[PDB]
Amino acid sequence: SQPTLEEIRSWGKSFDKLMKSTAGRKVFQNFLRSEFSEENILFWLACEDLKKENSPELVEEKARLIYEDYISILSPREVSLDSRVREIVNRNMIEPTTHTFDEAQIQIYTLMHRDSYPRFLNSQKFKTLSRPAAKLN
Ligand SMILES: [Cl-]
Ligand SMILES: [Cl-]
Ligand SMILES: [Cl-]
Ligand code: NA
Repeated sequence: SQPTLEEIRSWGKSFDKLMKSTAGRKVFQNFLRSEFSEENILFWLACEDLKKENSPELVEEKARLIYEDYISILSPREVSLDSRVREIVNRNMIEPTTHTFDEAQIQIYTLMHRDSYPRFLNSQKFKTLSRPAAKLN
């Protein structure tokens, strides 16, 4: 696949536009990987996926894995959460729901929005992706 130039430039109008695009998420995730922070978007995507789950048994099964992969010391590299949010998530993990990670997910979305997103816009990758093609005639 390959996104149109219109789609690309839309990512630069708002983070929302970027995050709502299947293509925009991947390029953004590639940029985050280059920045050693791709765990931020992967955690965020895992939380969105968890929200789709209706069965409480599977909510718990998937939630335990999200905690292990992104929040616990077991994680290869955990997302950055303050102690207030960590304590809330810990308590929510006793009987997981689809909203167990809401506080952490928001904190991480705000992080990507304010820290890594401006740098993605200023990146050579985005600046090059944003260049038109020649119109031959
Ligand atoms: Cl924005
Ligand atoms: Cl903890
Ligand atoms: Cl969010
Ligand atoms: Na549910």
